[PDB]
Amino acid sequence: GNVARVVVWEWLNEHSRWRPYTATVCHHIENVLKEDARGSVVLGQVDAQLVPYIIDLQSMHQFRQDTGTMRPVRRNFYDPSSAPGKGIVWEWENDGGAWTAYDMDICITIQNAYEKQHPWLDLSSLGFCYLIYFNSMSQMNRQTRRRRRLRRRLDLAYPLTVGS
Ligand SMILES: Nc1ncnc2c1ncn2[C@@H]1O[C@H](COP(=O)(O)OP(=O)(O)O)[C@@H](O)[C@H]1O
Repeated sequence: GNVARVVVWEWLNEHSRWRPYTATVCHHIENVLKEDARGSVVLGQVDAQLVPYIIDLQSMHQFRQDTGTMRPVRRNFYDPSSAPGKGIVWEWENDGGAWTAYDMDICITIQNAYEKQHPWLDLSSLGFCYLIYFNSMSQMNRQTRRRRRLRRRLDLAYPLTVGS
């Protein structure tokens, strides 16, 4: 009953980047974890688009049914004052019109810049040649100058638990 933190389940992708599940999915994973620490989260029950994937809480891996391949997952934690504590989410648009949430650490940084009335934010130190402009609400590649739309939604807060 001492410290409060935000649960963010993340999965490791081909670019060695920890990608976050949505808040809807993270609440579902936690609900399964509370019941049995050796359980298996059928992501298809909460998200029909994640129907091939299974989260094996024993080995802490994302399991593919049809192929058998695995990707490491993790139950990561962030400050309750950050964006996942409330459900603030920053997403960018690809060529096809689909919106994709930033990495959780970058997403929090964007929200920190925004609320401080920072005109823009530079992710070069973070390992991203990208520049985010809040006035135009757009992202720009520092090297290629290519731009993409930016948006911020109020989705669902990520699960919040207590550290003793
Ligand atoms: N939990 C997830 N949520 C959304 N997309 C995912 C997830 N896990 C994997 N992907 C996407 O699936 C693609 C790779 O397919 P994957 O299911 O990992 O099998 P394999 O790596 O054997 O091709 C990656 O580009 C990744 O972006």
